[PDB]
Amino acid sequence: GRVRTKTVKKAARVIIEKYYTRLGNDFHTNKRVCEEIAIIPSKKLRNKIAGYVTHLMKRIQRGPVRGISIKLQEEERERRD
Amino acid sequence: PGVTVKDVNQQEFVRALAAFLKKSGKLKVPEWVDTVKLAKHKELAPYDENWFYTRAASTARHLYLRGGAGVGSMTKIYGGRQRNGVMPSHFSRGSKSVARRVLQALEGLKMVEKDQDGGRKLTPQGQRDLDRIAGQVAAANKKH
Amino acid sequence: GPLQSVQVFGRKKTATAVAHCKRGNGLIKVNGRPLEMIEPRTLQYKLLEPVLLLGKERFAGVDIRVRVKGGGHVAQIYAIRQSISKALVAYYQKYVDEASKKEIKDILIQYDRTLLVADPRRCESKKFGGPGARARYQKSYR
Amino acid sequence: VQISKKRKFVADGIFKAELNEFLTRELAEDGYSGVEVRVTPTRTEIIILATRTQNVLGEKGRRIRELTAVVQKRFGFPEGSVELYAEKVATRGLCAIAQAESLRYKLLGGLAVRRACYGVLRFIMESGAKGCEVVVSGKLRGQRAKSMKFVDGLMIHSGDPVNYYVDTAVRHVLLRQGVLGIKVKIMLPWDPTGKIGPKKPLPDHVSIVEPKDEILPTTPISEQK
Amino acid sequence: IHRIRITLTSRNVKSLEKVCADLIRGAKEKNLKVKGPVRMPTKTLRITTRKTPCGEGSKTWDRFQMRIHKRLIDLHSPSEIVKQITSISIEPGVEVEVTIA
Amino acid sequence: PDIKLFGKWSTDDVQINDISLQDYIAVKEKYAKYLPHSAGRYAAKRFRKAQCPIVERLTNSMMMHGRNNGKKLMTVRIVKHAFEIIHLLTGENPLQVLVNAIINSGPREDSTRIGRAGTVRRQAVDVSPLRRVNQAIWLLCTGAREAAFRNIKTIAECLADELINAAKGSSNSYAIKKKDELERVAKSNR
Amino acid sequence: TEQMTLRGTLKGHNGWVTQIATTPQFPDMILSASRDKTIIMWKLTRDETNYGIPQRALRGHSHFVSDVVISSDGQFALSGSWDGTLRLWDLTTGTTTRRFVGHTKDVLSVAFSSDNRQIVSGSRDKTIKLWNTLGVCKYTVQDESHSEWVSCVRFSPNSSNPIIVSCGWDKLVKVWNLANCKLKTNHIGHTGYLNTVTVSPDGSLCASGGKDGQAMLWDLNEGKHLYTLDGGDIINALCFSPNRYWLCAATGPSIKIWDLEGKIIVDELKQEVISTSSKAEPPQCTSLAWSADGQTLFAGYTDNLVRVWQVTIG
RNA sequence: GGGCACCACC
RNA sequence: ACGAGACUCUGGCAUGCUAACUAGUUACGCGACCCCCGAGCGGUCGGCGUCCCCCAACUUCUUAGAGGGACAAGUGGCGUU
Ligand SMILES: [Mg+2]
Ligand SMILES: [Mg+2]
Ligand SMILES: [Mg+2]
Ligand SMILES: [Mg+2]
Ligand SMILES: [Mg+2]
Ligand SMILES: [Mg+2]
Ligand SMILES: [Mg+2]
Ligand SMILES: [Mg+2]
Ligand SMILES: [Mg+2]
Repeated sequence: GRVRTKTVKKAARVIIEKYYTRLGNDFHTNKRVCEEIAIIPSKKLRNKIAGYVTHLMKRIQRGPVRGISIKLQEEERERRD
Repeated sequence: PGVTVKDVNQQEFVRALAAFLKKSGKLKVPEWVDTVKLAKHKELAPYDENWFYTRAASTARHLYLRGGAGVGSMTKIYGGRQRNGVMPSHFSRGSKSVARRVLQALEGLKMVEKDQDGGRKLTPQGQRDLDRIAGQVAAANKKH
Repeated sequence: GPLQSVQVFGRKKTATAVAHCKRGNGLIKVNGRPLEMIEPRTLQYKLLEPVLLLGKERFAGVDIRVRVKGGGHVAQIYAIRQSISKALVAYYQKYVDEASKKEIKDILIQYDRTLLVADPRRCESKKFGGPGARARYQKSYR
Repeated sequence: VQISKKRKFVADGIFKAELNEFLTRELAEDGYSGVEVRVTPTRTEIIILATRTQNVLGEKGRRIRELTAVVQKRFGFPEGSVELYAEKVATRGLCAIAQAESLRYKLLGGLAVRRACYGVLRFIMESGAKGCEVVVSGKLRGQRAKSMKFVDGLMIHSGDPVNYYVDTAVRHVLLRQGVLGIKVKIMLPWDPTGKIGPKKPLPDHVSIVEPKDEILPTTPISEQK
Repeated sequence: IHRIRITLTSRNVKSLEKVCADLIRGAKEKNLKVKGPVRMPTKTLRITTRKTPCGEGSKTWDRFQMRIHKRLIDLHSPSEIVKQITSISIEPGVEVEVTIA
Repeated sequence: PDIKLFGKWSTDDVQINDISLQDYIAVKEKYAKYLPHSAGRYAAKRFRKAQCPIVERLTNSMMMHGRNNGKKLMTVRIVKHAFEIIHLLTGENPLQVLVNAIINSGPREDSTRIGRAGTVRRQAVDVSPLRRVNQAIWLLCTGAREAAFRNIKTIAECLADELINAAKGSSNSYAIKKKDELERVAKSNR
Repeated sequence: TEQMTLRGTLKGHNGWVTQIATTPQFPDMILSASRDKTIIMWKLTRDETNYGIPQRALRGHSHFVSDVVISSDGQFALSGSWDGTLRLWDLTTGTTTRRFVGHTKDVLSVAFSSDNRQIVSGSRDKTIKLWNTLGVCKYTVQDESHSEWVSCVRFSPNSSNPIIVSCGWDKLVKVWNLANCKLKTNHIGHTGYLNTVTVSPDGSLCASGGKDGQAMLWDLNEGKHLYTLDGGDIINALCFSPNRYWLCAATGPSIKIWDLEGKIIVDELKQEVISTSSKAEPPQCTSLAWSADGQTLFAGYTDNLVRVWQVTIG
């Protein structure tokens, strides 16, 4: 199984909330940003967090996600609505 | 186009070298060759009665490939598995008095000499003889 | 005549064979002995496979000498094959064009991937309570 | 002649273990915490860590002057190579050995088990620990033995962080009707310095920094300096 | 001018490498010739025992392990400078031996 | 270049007459090798052993019983001698004989058991092609093994006789008898 | 009135093509860096089957190769990687002649001087270092170069005072004076991190771009904001035509050409025919280069391919 | 009535 | 919140870094033997020099430190998508 524990998911969601501008669809750039901003004492945990951040960014680009909400996204939806 | 020992097949080389040593007739053979077995893990005496020449040829070839071997090294080379009744098998070494006499007999032919560090090695005459035998083996293999 | 040579290694479970390949006429030897004198001769074709697949023409400009150590007989043979193949590929990469290297690599990889990529399998540790890694001692009731 | 490195290291470990056991038995009453041996070709120095150094030193330094004697007599290395020092522990509440000894001597004086255990737990928590656990096992009341457990705060059990985040101590106390056993576990706090806690954090604790305020750009401005 | 060998033996690698780096830096600050540090193969002592103090239960075993690490440094220099650089080197847990070959 | 097993048996002329088993017998051009010894990882994933050449599968299945485990060089030698004997006896490519023997030996309908430890009752079911190949190889190896035991006759000769009889379809072989009995029981369990 | 038509494709890499370098001395060879830790020298045949084939692979980098640049005489090559080291290769034998060490993070950009005597490098260490040929870091800048990563550093090929221009992820474009290495100009116009900065052959105009998608043109000699051209999603590469007075921007799916005199789009380059693959994102355009002839554009993509676009005049 | 396990089976 | 995961040791990759006569490779000298029909820029050598006055370079192979590397990341399906 490859289910992610709540630690990785919570860290990824908080990182996406705080630093949505700096992230993208590239795993390696994401894993380079994560060590810059966050303190992960493990390399495998940092890789897991970056790999979930990339998946979540792709899902956000496709459409709204049930969880986190970006300030820019909220302001844009205000103009949409 | 010079043949060396490593070029030819080793088993045919041993056979030819043993035949050469037997035909030379200057090798010294112990009196008890017909009443002894070659190790304590063997059950019977060797089938070939002219086994001393074969063992001498094998010893000379080994000293050619890896020089400086003593009696203990030769004893370890020819050791094998020992089955002991209803107990598990174990590694067992050869007889020292056969290896020592083979080395002494080869030294009597001026083919083996004492090594400075310890043990025995080959003389230039022994190396020349082995290379000639290898050339003969290669020629016989190619012609037929 | 510049001195151009490459040393490349190949591996099996514990066996390692290092092949030195330089400019030459077509000599290929293992521990000083010819390829046809390596034992066991049951697996001789496994040792001649790269030459048969590529032909003597591609080996006709290089001399290759292999030194083997460790493992068993079969592992050493499988290490020698990989060392020969990788040494030839690395020589062609440096001192010939990239197209020839691509051709040789494709031909070798199609036949068998272990000619260029090593096998990671190694022995597993024994665990107490049984003869080996997985097997356990015979249990009894009553 | 000389001995091999394996034997040398095993001998050093055995010497340290025996020295620690002897010092424990001798100075349990004084809140003995630990021993630290620093080997120098000139002299081998021994630092004794205990809650109070006045009892270890004795009057005019008699008692310590006795100890450095018997050590020299015991292990046999020459005179003048021995020198003992007493240093008080930085924080006595974060040491499980000292707390186990304190609980043992409170019980030995006749205090109630529950009161002493709760007092030790409160002192440990007030010292700044993440959490603590105290287990007392034996014939607390009656012929049937039982076990009392007092826990507070956080506590980790499995993994590698237990090695450097948890301090454990096991002690025995002989009361009129038999032996009671004391177990004390203390979970150290995270300290960036290595003074009163582990330097490295827990593996699964991720601290994401809060982004700084950025001025929204409106018009392209070129500044030359 | 002597060929002097420094052998460092330790149980943990962090302190051992710190001491080796300190010695190398100190020596090279005096414009000396240093070889190494060359690392010997690590030694692993193993003791396998039964957990139970008695002979009851499942046969479970503890596998205790100790690791010993060894470094070598070569210096072409007189004795006095070597002792100068060595005096600082005293570290808890590292055994330093200086010999003149 | 042309790749021939053991240097003398070609694979271009061999053809498989069963459409169902074409995808599970590997004897053709991309599966042509010099020796039945590759040290490959075919058991790592399901269905991957259908890509293993069939001669190597016979070699793997010939390393029984426990007194012969892991002795794959002796097994390769046995297969080589058996192929030589088959070519001498029949006069055709022994690879074709092996393919025909495997085609004929594989059971087509089996019976699955529903058994309370003593009594057993069964129902007829179909057999997948991969299991057909597996069971054919197992039957051939078992027949040769039982023929060679306590008899002055080389294991290679017994293997050659078993393969020739199975390819011929004759009932003198162990595999044909076993297949016939399994299919008879399956027919009676319909 | 010119149409750019796709001529061919070069396939030798196994990763994203990151940079493309050309040289006027040897029109028949190209140099491409990639994410497979290899720099491929392409020999151009202009044949039927293949427009070009790989000739030699330069492999000494343990990590990704970010930037590659050829020397003036087209005999040596320079490269930066994510392993924190710079490499100087001899193109004749394909062997590393020099190694530059001193960066503690990934080296994102590297640039040669106009005389091939000065080397500059920007790192994720928020540091700009200046080296010589021998490999000695002559001057490092910790004078508040950038609060974030340094994306691109370039030299100005102008007869006037030598200038180095850099862009940061801190949304700033900084201009430094050579031979004294002091901060001369700051440009604050972008909304988001910057990726590339380029200099016109005259040495007067510079172009900056990033995530915001607007290519901003600034004046180098005077130090003022000149123009802003809107583009696609993210600006990956910006290049100037040596002889045509054009600006070519590399957007993700497509490539845009702007005429700086008319501020009008000249052409947009993109192609995909398969309808099934429309769900997946088209490969991004990472790198961009002009041949010194001036008629062929080389664009490196995420698809591990290098595409050549030929100008057709009408 | 479900879930799991070669210290269960196939 | 504990447990599970995370964590520690271990096994696989690095012709990239660090550096080694208590590890080696290659090359060059000396020597032994073979081929005088091809005697050679020839073959074999676990035979001796090449660090220690001066007489070779270099870590592929061996050791062990620091770092990289894998995250279900890419594509196609099936899923509440
Ligand atoms: Mg033996
Ligand atoms: Mg027996
Ligand atoms: Mg095993
Ligand atoms: Mg076993
Ligand atoms: Mg936990
Ligand atoms: Mg766990
Ligand atoms: Mg028989
Ligand atoms: Mg069963
Ligand atoms: Mg190495």
